[PDB]
Amino acid sequence: KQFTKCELSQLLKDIDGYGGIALPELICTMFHTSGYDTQAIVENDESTEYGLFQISNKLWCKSSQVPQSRNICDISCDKFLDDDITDDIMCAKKILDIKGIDYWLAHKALCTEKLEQWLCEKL
Ligand SMILES: [Ca+2]
Repeated sequence: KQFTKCELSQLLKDIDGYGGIALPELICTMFHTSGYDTQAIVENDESTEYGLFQISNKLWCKSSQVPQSRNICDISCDKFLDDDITDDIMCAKKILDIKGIDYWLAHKALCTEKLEQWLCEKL
């Protein structure tokens, strides 16, 4: 499923401030990383990242590609490729707790300016 900005804003409203991250910053982050697509798959050399939150099999979920993964979110990675982002959010919260926003942004200055652009203005 490909969400719109305003759709995700409604779904994610309650996570605003979690780990000290503002909603617009998170929406910005998701745009850059998955384009708001629940089915996004990015394959790297030694790991794959899945879904809206681009959750990696290296540490976070169980996949046959990386048998030794710690599987911190205690879930099969296929769960991050469906249309229900509930479990995705559960795992993203763990990521925010442990790694923070730099899991996604890697210490780059992305999503630091004009954050109001990421708000839903339509309703
Ligand atoms: Ca899911």
